Amino acid sequence: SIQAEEWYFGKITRRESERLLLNAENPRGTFLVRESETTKGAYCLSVSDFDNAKGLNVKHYKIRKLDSGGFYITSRTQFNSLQQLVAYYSKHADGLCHRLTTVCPT
Ligand SMILES: CC(=O)N[C@@H](Cc1ccc(C(F)(F)P(=O)(O)O)cc1)C(=O)N[C@H]1CCCCN(Cc2ccc(-c3ccccc3)cc2)C1=O
Repeated sequence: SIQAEEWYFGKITRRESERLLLNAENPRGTFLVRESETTKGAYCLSVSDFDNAKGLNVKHYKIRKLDSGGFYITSRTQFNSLQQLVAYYSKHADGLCHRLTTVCPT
């Protein structure tokens, strides 16, 4: 159950996810997963980042879910569950701004 996951924030807005992530104490990779505001059945992985060019900022990655079962950001790399997707991206940065580190504070 994804709703049992502490990083699953469910139905919160894009602006709200940014308010939470734009916290000075958040190191790179702080994250949360929420429902998409516009695509039914899609989710969004919101991630905090930091660099000297942009400073603290947030990136949003759409996560697709196939009725055939897979969850993925890129169709080339799919997972059997949202939980497995989160675990993979906590170890590999791949095309993300940073690997996922810890759940966002509220
Ligand atoms: C308005 C906005 O923020 N759009 C996002 C895409 C986006 C659009 C819709 C939503 C949503 F539906 F959930 P919402 O409720 O907010 O409407 C979330 C994310 C975006 O453009 N992000 C960038 C985020 C930074 C990377 C560049 N890129 C393309 C890309 C390139 C590579 C990969 C990738 C990731 C991991 C592994 C391999 C490749 C993913 C996206 C993106 O999509």
